[PDB]
Amino acid sequence: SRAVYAKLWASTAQYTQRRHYAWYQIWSRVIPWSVPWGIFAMWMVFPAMPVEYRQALTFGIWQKPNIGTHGPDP
Amino acid sequence: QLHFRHLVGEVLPEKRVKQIAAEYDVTDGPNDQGEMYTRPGILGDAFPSP
Ligand SMILES: CCCCCCCCCCCCCCCCCC(=O)OC[C@H](COP(=O)([O-])OCC(O)COP(=O)([O-])OC[C@@H](COC(=O)CCCCCCCCCCCCCCCCC)OC(=O)CCCCCCCCCCCCCCCCC)OC(=O)CCCCCCCCCCCCCCCCC
Repeated sequence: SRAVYAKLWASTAQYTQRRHYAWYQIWSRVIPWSVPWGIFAMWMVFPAMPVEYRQALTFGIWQKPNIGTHGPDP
Repeated sequence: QLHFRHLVGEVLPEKRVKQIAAEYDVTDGPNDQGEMYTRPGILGDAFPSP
């Protein structure tokens, strides 16, 4: 019947929308890889920043190294 | 190969190294007239040669 043939033709009318739904599915699996790569980036540029900023991103945990040199002058 | 600045914070403090460097006469130049002159030493100078 022509009615049946019409519904079969229309079954694939929303190709473009289904490709967009594919985009979402794949990008949701891939986007978490930004965290490992992000930690390493900050890890690399941390020593090139000022001392004042290095103590802020760590909540006062980080401090200058104490190796026993360059102490105050009497 | 040694310079006075090498001693600061590793062997002696800064103010003491300045006093040692200033006790020497170091040659510098040329001046505006193209001549040489002498002046006291500074942290950037090398150990004087005899
Ligand atoms: C069962 C088995 C058990 C076995 C036994 C146990 C096993 C374990 C035992 C292990 C013991 C230790 C072993 C030793 C390890 C360490 C030593 C070591 O390795 O040192 C390296 C050693 C020397 O180390 P070093 O450089 O002296 O170390 C200096 C320090 O790094 C000094 O670094 P620094 O001072 O420059 O910077 C430090 C700074 C660095 O700081 C930073 O960079 C960033 C700081 C700011 C971070 C801001 C974060 C903001 C967001 C916070 C979010 C919070 C959420 C809270 C949620 C709460 C929920 C309730 O960090 C801090 O200040 C501290 C951090 C405090 C803040 C707390 C936050 C931390 C970050 C957290 C991130 C998120 C985590 C969770 C993620 C997942 C969930 C989301 O180097 C060598 O030996 C080099 C040898 C030569 C290597 C040659 C390699 C090959 C060369 C050829 C290459 C070409 C060929 C290719 C080859 C490729 C081969 C693969």
